[PDB]
Amino acid sequence: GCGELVWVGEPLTLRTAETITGKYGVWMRDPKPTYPYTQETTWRIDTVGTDVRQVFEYDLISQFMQGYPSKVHILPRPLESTGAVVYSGSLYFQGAESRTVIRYELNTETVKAEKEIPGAGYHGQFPYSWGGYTDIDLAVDEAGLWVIYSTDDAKGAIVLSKLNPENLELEQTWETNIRKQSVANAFIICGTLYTVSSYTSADATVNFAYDTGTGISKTLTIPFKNRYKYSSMIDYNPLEKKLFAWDNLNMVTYDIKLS
Ligand SMILES: [Ca+2]
Ligand code: NA
Repeated sequence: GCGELVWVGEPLTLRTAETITGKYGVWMRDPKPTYPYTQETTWRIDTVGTDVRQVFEYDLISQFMQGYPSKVHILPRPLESTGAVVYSGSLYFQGAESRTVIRYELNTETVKAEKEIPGAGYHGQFPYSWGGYTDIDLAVDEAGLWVIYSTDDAKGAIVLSKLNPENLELEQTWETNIRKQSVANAFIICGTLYTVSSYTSADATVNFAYDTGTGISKTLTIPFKNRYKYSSMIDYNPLEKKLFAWDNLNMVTYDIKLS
């Protein structure tokens, strides 16, 4: 059910943060939901601040849009930036001021694993073009769990590693030829890395693709809008086959078309 990205639609705002604390952040659903969660369970993390620990959890989409949280997790570890994902019942996030990825089982609220991403730059070393301590960007696609980062050895270019979702061991690593700080964000669809770059605060384009299957790179032009002029997060959800983004207090989704 895969294919290559050929179109990104216009943003649909699902919810707007109540306070300036939610100016940027990350919101997520589980592409492989596990009991007691479902494909509707939605997690939200406002990442404005210096000690981010609160994760808001909504059982229903209707609730995410108009109601209150079902549960609020207080993370044991401090969370960094907006690269986190939820996958198979666990929140995967980066420890504040570290290159450590943490697996946090949501239903038991237990940390199942913590692992340094070998050689990965962190806390401002290899951020996306706009900064934001976005050095490390987790991703989920049709094949499982990934991490997007860079190293001194890769010369600041985007590196991507397939991760073991249980213990976070790196299974395979790819080195691209695109400077990570040259793009505003990135995501993976069907084993292909796509990067997004911004001409302005409101105008963006999917501008580059790297196929992990062939190691073949390619330049693209797939325009789309940052309606609210400050996009801090853009991820792909392989279940819904849509892009989830956070844009200036607004949690939005994008329709896409695959070949
Ligand atoms: Ca991303
Ligand atoms: Na991410």
